[PDB]
Amino acid sequence: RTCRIHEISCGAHSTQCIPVSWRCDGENDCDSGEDEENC
Amino acid sequence: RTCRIHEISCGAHSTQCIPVSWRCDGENDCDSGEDEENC
Amino acid sequence: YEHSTVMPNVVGFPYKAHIERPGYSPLTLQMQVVETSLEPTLNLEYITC
Amino acid sequence: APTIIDLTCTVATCTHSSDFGGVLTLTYKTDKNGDCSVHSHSNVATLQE
Ligand SMILES: [Ca+2]
Ligand SMILES: [Ca+2]
Repeated sequence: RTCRIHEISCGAHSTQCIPVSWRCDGENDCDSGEDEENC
Repeated sequence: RTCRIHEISCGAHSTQCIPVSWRCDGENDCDSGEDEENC
Repeated sequence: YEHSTVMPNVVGFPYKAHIERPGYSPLTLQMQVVETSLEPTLNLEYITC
Repeated sequence: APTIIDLTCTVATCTHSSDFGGVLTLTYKTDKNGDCSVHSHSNVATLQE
């Protein structure tokens, strides 16, 4: 957790940062596909 | 834990010694942002 | 920043321009024409019926 | 002081402007985490930090 301001985290066990813009854009980007949960 | 007096440890599952000057310096110096907690 | 390209005058063709500017990561700009018009100027000579 | 060996300096961006228009990255391997002091030994380049 606590990644760069530009990028949000999408896991608890894993470290894999993604840009904020990737969040809720209709396609998965994380193994725990929580980028598309609670849109 | 149990690192050199000049430094602290900022993990329980994982070991990561950081100097005391990095403790609450306004930046996340560790993988888990527990340097900037409860300042 | 100033940039100049040449895009063909065909309706529907997806044109893409690449801008490389030192200090920054390259930018691709896509821009296509959706319709065109061409109007001549007319001088009425007379009317017949 | 942490021990540094095999230091390599590669330049990402370089524009000879009035402000700090150049970027360099340093690759290294250290025994332990700490604080080191950087310097440049020519007046042809001025370091911001
Ligand atoms: Ca997504
Ligand atoms: Ca800190």
